[PDB]
Amino acid sequence: MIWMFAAAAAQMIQGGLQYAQDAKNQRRQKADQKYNEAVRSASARQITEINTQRSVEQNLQEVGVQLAAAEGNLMQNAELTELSLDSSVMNTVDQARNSIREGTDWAATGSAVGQIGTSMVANKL
Amino acid sequence: MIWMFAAAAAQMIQGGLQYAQDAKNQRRQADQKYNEAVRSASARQITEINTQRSSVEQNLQEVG
Amino acid sequence: NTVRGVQNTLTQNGSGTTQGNLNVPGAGFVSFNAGNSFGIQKNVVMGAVN
Amino acid sequence: IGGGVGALSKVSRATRLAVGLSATITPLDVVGTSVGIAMSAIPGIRKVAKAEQVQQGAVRGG
Repeated sequence: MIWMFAAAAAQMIQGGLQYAQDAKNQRRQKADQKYNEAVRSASARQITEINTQRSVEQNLQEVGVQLAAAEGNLMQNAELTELSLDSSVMNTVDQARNSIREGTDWAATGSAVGQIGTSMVANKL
Repeated sequence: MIWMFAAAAAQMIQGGLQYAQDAKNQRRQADQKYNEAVRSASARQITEINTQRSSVEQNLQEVG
Repeated sequence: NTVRGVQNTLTQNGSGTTQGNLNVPGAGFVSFNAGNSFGIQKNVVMGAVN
Repeated sequence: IGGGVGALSKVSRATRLAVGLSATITPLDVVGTSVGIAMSAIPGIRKVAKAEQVQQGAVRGG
């Protein structure tokens, strides 16, 4: 339908006119203009003065910062556990642990805690 | 499989769009003369600022 | 024909592997095979057992 | 007969190869034997098979 594009055509008319009118200006003329642009750098320098010079929300920002720090710490620590399979130090460690912990079924261990569940504090207070 | 490259494709879509925008941004430009001076001046200030800004753990270093 | 027959045995007629696992209370994880003779895809067979 | 990509070149190369190899002890005998071979290979024929035997053989692959 022709009548749907009336507004688009009306807006597009303006683009064509000034495209031709800008070209005509240049043909009618230049060194003095260049000098002014260079002086404009002073405004950039003036704007360069300011540029050169350059209770739940608080808890949330602190939480974010500490979370990032903890992630970094864990990432840095994992490097030795990665090589544990051939590092000699991890043979002294994991031996000290066993010596200080005088057929363990892990599945059995979990069920004991699960059965107590969410009444832990209630059953001890 | 075709469905294990979906993340890579989605991330790679954004590369093409930016590549097209730069062409238009450069084509819409003699403002380059004004543009260059800003960097030419800021570089000196940045360089000046940078220039202005310019037990066992001890026995081990001594041993080394 | 022999090459294709060997390839079919290797890939199992193109249906893929069928090894799986189960969660049994107390006993923990155990092995489970989802193969069947009717052609039901793995994740659909594992639906009813869960 | 015709239609190939070059006929003289192949013949003029085959003659040189036949002369060279003889340096089956004379150039004529090399030409004669080259065709005796390449034609004596007994061909194989297809035959129906029992399904079970073939599946057993294929299973010993993989």
